[PDB]
Formats: sequence, structure tokens, C-alpha cells
Amino acid sequence: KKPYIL
Amino acid sequence: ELDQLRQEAEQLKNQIRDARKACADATLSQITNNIDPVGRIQMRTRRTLRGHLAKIYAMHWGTDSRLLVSASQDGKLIIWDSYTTNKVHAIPLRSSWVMTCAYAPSGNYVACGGLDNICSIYNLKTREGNVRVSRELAGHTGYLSCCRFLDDNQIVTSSGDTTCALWDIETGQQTTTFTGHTGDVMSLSLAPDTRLFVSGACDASAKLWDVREGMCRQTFTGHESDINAICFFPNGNAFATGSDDATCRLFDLRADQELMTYSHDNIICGITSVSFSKSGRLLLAGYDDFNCNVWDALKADRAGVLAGHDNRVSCLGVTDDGMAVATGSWDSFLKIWN
Amino acid sequence: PSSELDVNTDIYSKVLVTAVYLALFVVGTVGNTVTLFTLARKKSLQSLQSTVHYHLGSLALSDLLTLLLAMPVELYNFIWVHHPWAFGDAGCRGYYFLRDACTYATALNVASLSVERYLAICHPFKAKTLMSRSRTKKFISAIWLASALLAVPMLFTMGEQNRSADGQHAGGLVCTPTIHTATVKVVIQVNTFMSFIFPMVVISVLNTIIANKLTVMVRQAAEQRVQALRHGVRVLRAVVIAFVVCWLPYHVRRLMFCYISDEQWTPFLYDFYHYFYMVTNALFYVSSTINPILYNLVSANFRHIF
Amino acid sequence: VQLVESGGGLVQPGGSRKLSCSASGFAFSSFGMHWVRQAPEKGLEWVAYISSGSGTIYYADTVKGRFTISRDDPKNTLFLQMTSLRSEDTAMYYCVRSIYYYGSSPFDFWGQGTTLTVSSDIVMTQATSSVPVTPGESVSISCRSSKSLLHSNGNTYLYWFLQRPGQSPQLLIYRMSNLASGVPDRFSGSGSGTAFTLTISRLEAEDVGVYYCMQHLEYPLTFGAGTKLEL
Amino acid sequence: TLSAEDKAAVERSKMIDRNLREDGEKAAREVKLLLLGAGESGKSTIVKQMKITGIVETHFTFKDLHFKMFDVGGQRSERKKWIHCFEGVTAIIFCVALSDYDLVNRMHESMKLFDSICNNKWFTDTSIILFLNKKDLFEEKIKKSPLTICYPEYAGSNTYEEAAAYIQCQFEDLNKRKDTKEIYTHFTCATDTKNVQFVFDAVTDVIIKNNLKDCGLF
Amino acid sequence: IAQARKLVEQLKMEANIDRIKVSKAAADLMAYCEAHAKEDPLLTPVPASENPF
Repeated sequence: KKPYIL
Repeated sequence: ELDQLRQEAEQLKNQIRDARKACADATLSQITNNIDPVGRIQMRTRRTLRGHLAKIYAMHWGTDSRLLVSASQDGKLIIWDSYTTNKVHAIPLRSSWVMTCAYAPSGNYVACGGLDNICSIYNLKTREGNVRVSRELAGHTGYLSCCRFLDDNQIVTSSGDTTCALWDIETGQQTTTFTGHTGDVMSLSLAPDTRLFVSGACDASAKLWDVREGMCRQTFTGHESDINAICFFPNGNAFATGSDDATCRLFDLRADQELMTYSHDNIICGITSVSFSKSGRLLLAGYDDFNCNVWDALKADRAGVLAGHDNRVSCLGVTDDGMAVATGSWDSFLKIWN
Repeated sequence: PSSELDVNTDIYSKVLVTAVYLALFVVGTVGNTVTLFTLARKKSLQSLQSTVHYHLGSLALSDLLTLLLAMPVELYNFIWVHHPWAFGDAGCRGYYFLRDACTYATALNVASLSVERYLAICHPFKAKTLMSRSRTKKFISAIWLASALLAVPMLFTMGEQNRSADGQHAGGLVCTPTIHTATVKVVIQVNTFMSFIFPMVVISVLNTIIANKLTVMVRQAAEQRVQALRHGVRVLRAVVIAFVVCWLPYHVRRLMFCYISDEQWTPFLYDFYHYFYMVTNALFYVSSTINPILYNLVSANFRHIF
Repeated sequence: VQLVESGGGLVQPGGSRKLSCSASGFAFSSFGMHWVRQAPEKGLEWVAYISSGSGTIYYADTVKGRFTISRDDPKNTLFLQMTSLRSEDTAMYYCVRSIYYYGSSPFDFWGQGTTLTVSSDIVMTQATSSVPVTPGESVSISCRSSKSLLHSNGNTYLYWFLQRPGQSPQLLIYRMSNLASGVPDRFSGSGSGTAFTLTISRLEAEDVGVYYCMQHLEYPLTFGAGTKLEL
Repeated sequence: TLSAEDKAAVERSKMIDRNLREDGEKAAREVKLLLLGAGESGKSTIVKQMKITGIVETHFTFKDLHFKMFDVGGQRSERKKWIHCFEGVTAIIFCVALSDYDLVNRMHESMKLFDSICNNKWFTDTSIILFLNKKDLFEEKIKKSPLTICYPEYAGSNTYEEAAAYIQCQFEDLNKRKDTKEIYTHFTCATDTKNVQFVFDAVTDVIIKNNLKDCGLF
Repeated sequence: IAQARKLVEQLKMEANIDRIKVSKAAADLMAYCEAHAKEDPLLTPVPASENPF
């Protein structure tokens, strides 16, 4: 469930 | 014998004050209070001549009321065009220390002098395309408080060895030396008809000299300490005087005594320059409270405040047209008010 | 629907970081506008002080830009609303461009200011002869141009993309790096390098040399005030320590996003990443707010005009 | 002061040539220069310009692209690089020095010139091309502009020049009213926008030549045709 | 919209602005020094050691940097009316002869001069490089003549080093401010480069402390 | 000595000056200001079209 916010 | 002469001088002095006390029937406040006041004077900085890089000490207009010369401690004096804020010239001086400057009424010449004891003269209307020093005027052994042009060939100065002088520029020799002050002189103000002038000094004694003859005529006292600024009233029959006492005092030439006092409780600082308006109704005094105040010259009310600068207002001057009022200061900014 | 992109954070944590962010907003904006106002009203500086006045003004400008640009968008679109991204593709590209150009501006302002102090203190004559206002305006223009150029790779990488469970949904639009990960790694490590590692080296080495020179002057000033020299030795180390403590965890976070592959990501690391994102951006805005205090106000000449 | 040109001679058409004006006796770097040409039996015509510090260059449309003007301030030298010479480029080329501030007299000093032989403007109207003159009588010379020369800042930009037979032209009246330095006050100029009048009173010997009017409100600088005095 | 001549006037104004800003940078990267002191007090000695009629400038360079020294003591008028020309002078170089303690109250006159300049409203920030000249003749004159005649309320040894220390402590006590500036005292030699070296060492310390104050550290 | 004689001669020459009444000089200054009050641009502010600034 990798996060998407960078 | 000489102490008898001291007593004789004191007798003459008491005679003089007795006579000018006999001539005082009513002061200015009894006559000029029926006149309605001038109202509030509000003026904005219509231009700003940001060119100098040090404290400026002097400024003189042109008789066309568009060019003004302005000298400063950075070695330059710069002939602005007051309408377009353009530098029409910038003259590299030989010594940076510059107390005064002047613009000839022809428009052909300028002058400047400071701690170098020399009121150098520059030829603006050359054929070679550049300004150049016309005459170095020496022999004056003190700092120059003021220089003024009478014609293109006659210039009076105001020194640090308590004397004034009159030069002929073509010869280079001083014609008529004006001796008689005790402390060194600080300002100078030619009359409109240039037959006479008024100079001020550290004696708190403004003297009414005479250009042609060469001796003092009248001596005016009434300030506590040193006076730094004298400007004639436009009629030529009076003059105001700015001092280190926060007091402007306009004296009369016919009546030979002090006429009015300009002071306020909230100001205690010194005065560096005065000049009148064109009609004479309002005189502009340049303080080192960082702002110029506007005094109604007949009813002695402070009519307006000119709060542009951020250091000591070291010079101010009013156009001969009477349109603009330029004020220079130690923050290197000529503001032009209207 | 598109409910996989929902980030379950503590609502009390969101309220608390809203409080910290609004406090940093008012403090940083007031401090930096008063610093720019102070160096704008005070212009009685003709000598070699004026160049350092320009660099301090540039640092206050970049910090006000970081804060006013990034802060209010980051609140609504990263703290509260995680999805959908409201602002579209060019919105994402321009937001990350402005954010990173302002970040490079801050790091290069701080580094350039330290080079200027090293010249002004350790080679005082050689910096006297090199001093001219023209070279300083050229120099500040150079560092803002380099800060604009180094944020250009964040334009094309940071596109809008729909990552919902459906192929299309109105709420599944996010704001994410969209190019392949093996070049996202290069972009983020050159970001971390030219925004942390090179300004860290020049900050630490130059402030160590200056504090060394000043402690030498304290020893030969008591061996031959001394309160203000020790005060300046304190402020140099405060600069280095504040820069480390405030801009290390942010680049640790971006390298954590950079390196850890999805075989290693957990839901625990998902939640940990979002709370750590909150914390690291708190320290980032703390840098933007405590630059003007310890660059200006602790000097005892700035205090009265402040 | 002394402006001396060099670079004459016959040149085949289509070729190139460089002109050199050596200046002497004044501060060269403050003055904006000019080249004005004169076809061998026709009037004067403006070529090019540099400002001071080489900051601003204009050209006339007939020579724009083919000529390149340049100056060498440490050696006081004015250059004109000419290439692709045509039939109309056969003329007498003068070098004019001009200075611009509040109240200066531009076009004050004109060089001797050199002869080179190759095998929406504002149009100025001379009223008359030749007039008989009695010595000791007042002479009135008129000029007319296609556009009003009264700018909004009060100044109308009409100049007046006088060319002796076999000499450089010299400035008489700049900015429609102001006598040049070293010019006797017989001469007098007046008028209004677009209608102008040079007035001589009591014409004398060695004051007989060709008179020109020049506008200076916009570039290019178009002169007049040239009214001539004769006895 | 400007005319064809107003544009060239504005180009003249901008090229004059360019020459002004260049000459202002050329002047601002330069160190200015004021000389003060009564006559026959080694001012000529110090100026002669540097290079080897109202205001007198001696212009010399050192470490690829120019130094301007304003020997202002030539012209005599009121100092209250032109000393404000000299704020922004980097360092005042005040000069006292030691041997003028008994001549006629020259030391008390120099102390009054030092007080009036050191506590001045313009020189609030400007530090002072104080010199004490002709120390060997001072040794002779105190081995022959006593020391109560210069300063009345003192009783101590008639030795050189102690009396010179008492003169130094009496001079450096006149500054009502010490948090703002700092007096650099030296006893000159017969003729040696330690004189000019102490001047540039003092100037270096002044420039470093001004730079520290302007960079926000100090 | 002779400087004191010079001061006595100067004060003597300044003594015999025909002075006028102060109400006369005050009304003269008042009348000058009222004769030239209309053409004074700072007293009553000029319209902005007439102002060169």
C-alpha cells in the first residue's frame, strides 16, 4: 500500500 | 586711557540701545493680528533627486528656477534638472570637503568651497564640452561658510577667520576685505539689488555690510548663541535669521532692531537654513529635528511640517519663480516640495 | 468506490498540526515582513554593510515565499483532504516547482550568507577590496536563478494521475510522481544533495572557521566587549544546528519514499509515513520561521529598529 | 576643436570602404556623433548616429543594413564602415558632433568633410530655392514642416544652418529661437508649429551662402532643400 | 513619451549615474583616518613615518587597500562647526606628547581636547588610536622634574613605566562610553616600523569589529 | 589699543543712523506681503495644470 504523497 | 575708551564704547552701546528702544512703538503682533491666518500648508515631495552618496551640505537654484546645483561630501557636485530629475552635469571636485556651493545668475558659472579655504569656480559653458576650473580663489585661511555670485565677475564669500571678502574673478585678487566679526561667519545673503548684504556669525551678530563702500553699517544682536542662516526678505528691507537656539528672528533694516520671534516649545534643536517665499508671507526654516517647519512670517504661526527626510536638513532654497521648494539633507536626498 | 486512498489519521493530530502550522504562519509572516520592512526603511548603509543587508533581505524574502506559497495549499491538500487533488496537472507541477525553487532559494541564501561572512571576517581586507554593490546584486540574482533552474526537474515528474481502484473516478485523482521510479530516485537524490549536503558542508566548514577565528580573538583579547564575541560564536553554531535539525528529517522522508520499494511497504509504514510527513513538514516550517530571529534579532543593533 | 575626416578616393560600386574622423581639441567621449552627407550639387542629408558610450545607434532607411557606425573613445576616432556602395552613395560626407542635455547646442561643430566618388518621415519644405539679396537689407527665409514640431514640453525642434561656399555648414539658430555661440545677432528665428521664419537684418559680406532648416523631433533627421542667397 | 532630445538627455543622466556609482564604490572601499592633537606633539613624526593649506591629506596604500589620513590640525577655527564632516571616519588617530606635562598645562589641554573629541555626539561609534610620543625625553624630564605639577592629586613613583601607565590610565578614562568603542594606546619608538604596524593592526581590529557588527554576529 | 578705538569709531558710526517707527516698518512688510499675495504659488495652491511638477 505504497503512499502516493511526496 | 584705553579703559576710558572701554567706558566710551559702553556709553555708545547704551546710546544705541536707548535709541532703538525709543523707536519701538508697537511690535509686529499688534499690527499683523488683524490679518486672517494663512490656513494649513500641506506639501508633498513632488520629486526626489537621488544621486549623491554622502551627506549634502549645500544647494542653490538657478534664476530660471529649473536647474539646481547641489554639492556633497562625496567629492561631487551635480547640476540637476528639477523637472525631469536628470543630471545635466556632475563635476569632480579636487577636495571632498565642501561646505557651500552657488549658481551664478547668468547660469554660466558655479562655485564651491569647504575646508580647503578655496572658493573654486567652474565654467559650465565651455566649447571643449567639459566643465573645468576657471579660477582658484585663495587667501582666506578658514573654511568657507558661503559663496554668492553678484555678477559673472564678482563673488562674496564667508570664511572661518571671521571675515567676508569680495573678489574680482578675472584678476583673482580680493578687492574689499570685510573685517569686524569676532566669531567666524556662517552665512551670507545678498540683497535683491546687490548694493549690500547681511552676514551672520558665531557672535550671534548679523551685520548689514555694504558692497561698494566696504564697511559695516548696522549690527544686529538678539540671539543667544550662534546663527547659521540668513535670508533677505524679498523687499530687501528685512531679513530672517536662523540660529542654534531654535529661534528664527526677522530683523528690520530701517528700524535697526529685532522685529519678531519664531520659536516653539516642542522644538529645541538647531536651525541650519532659512529662506522666504516669493511674497514673503511664509518663511521656511530647516531644522535638525529632521524636518522643515513652515512659519507664517507675519502672525508667527507654524503653518506646516515637511517630514520627508531622515537626517539633518542641511540646506534649503526657494525658486526665484516661487514655485518649488527644494530641501537637501544628510541622507543624500534632495526632495522638491510644492 | 475510490476509498483505498483514504488516509486514517488521528483527527486530534490534524487539529494540533493545524494549530502549529497557523502559529508558524503568523510568526514567520510577521517576522519576515518586519525584516524586509526594516531593511527597506533603514537605507543609511553606504559601506560594505549594505551587501550583507542585501543577503539578509534575500533570505527573508525566500522564507516568506516558502511559507506563503507552500503552507496554505499543503494544509488543505495534504493534512485534511488527501484525495482528490483539487488543482489538476499543471497545478501539481507548479506547486512542486514553487515549493522546491523556494527551498533551493533558502539553502543557497544561507550558504551564500555564510560565504559572505567568511570573507567579511577572516579576510577583511580582501573582502574590502572585493566589495561592490554590483557584484552582490549579480550574486543574489545568480542564486535565485539557480534556485529556479534546479526546480525544473520537479515540473515534468510531478503529474496528476488517477490511481483509484476503478480506472476512472472523480475522487481518485492524486498528486504523485508519474515517471518511472528509477529516475524518480535520481531526481530525489539530486534534490537531497543540492538542497542539503552541499549547503551543509559549506555552512559547517565556514562557520567552524569563523568561530575558530573569534575564539582566537577572545583568547588574545583577554590575554593582552568580550560578551558580544562569545555571543556571535553562539549564533554561528545556532545557525548550523538549526539548519541540521530542521532540514534533516524532511530529506530523510523523501529518501524514505525514494528507496523503500512496495515489497517492503506495509500498512504500518503507510500510516507511519503520513504521521512522519506531518512531523517533518512541521520542522521545515520551523526553519522558515526561526531564520529571521537568529539571523536578525539576536544582534542587539537590529532590536531597536525591529 | 578640430574634426578631420579621412577615407576619400574613387571606389568601384558594390565595394566597401571605411571612413575615419579624427577628433581633436575636445572631450570626445561626451559627444554624440553624426554623419551628414551632401550629394555634390544637392543639399545635405543625414546618414547615421551614435550616442555617448555607444549606447544608441540610429540609421537612415536608405543606408540601414549597408552601413555600420562605430567610435573609438580612447583614440578620439569616429568610424563609418561602408559596404555595398551604390550610385547614391557618391556624396560629400561630413562629421558632426552634438551634445544633448538641458539647453545644449547640438550640431554646433561640423568637420571639414571628405568626398567619396562611386562610379512616414517628416518632410521639410523650403519655400524658395534662390533669392536676390541687396547688402544692408533685411532678408527673411522661410521653412515649413509636414508635422507640427511643437512637442508637449514647450520646445520646437527646428535648427538652422549656413554653408559658406567651400566650407562646412555652421549652426546659426538651434531649437527655433536660440542663437549659437559665436554667431552675430543679426540673425533671428521665430515662428510656430510647422511654419517657420529665419530673419536676417542688415545682411553683410561673407554672410552669403546656402541656408538649411532641420527638424529634430524624431529620427530620421530630414533637412530642407536649401535656400540660397545671391546678389 | 520623450522627444528625440529628451531620450539623449536621459541617456546622459544614466551614464552620469553609472560614473557616480562606480566612483562611489571606488571611494567606499577605502579607509579614512582623522589626525588630531595640539601642535608639536609628534603629528609630523607619525605622518613622516607613514610615507617613509587648510586640510592636509596624506594618501598611502597598504595590503592592496588605500588609506586616507586627514591632518586637520593645520587650519584653526571652531571645531564645533566642521567636525561633523568627519563622522564615518574609521579611526581617529589622536596624538599626545608625553613631555608636555609641565609646559605651558599642555597635558591638561590635550586631556580636554581628547575629552571633547572622544565623547562627541558624532564620534560615538568611531574608535580612537591614541599615541603617546617622545617617551625618552619624558624619562629625562621625570628623572629631573617631579610629577605633581601636571596632575595635582597623584602620589606615586618617579619611574618611567609607572608614570607612563598613570598617564595612559588617565587618558583612557575619559570615554564615558566603553561598550561602543575602544581606545588603542601605543608608546612610540625613536623611529621604527612598529608605529605603522600598530596603526594597521588597530585598523584591522576596527574593520573586523565593524564587519562583525554588520553581519549580525556582534 | 587701536582695536578699541576702532570699536568706538564703529559704534559711533552705527549710532547716528536715521531710524523709523516700528509700526511703519511693520505696515511696510505687511503691505508688501499683501501686494504680492496673489502671485505667490505656495500661499494658495496653484492648479495642477499650471504646476510644472
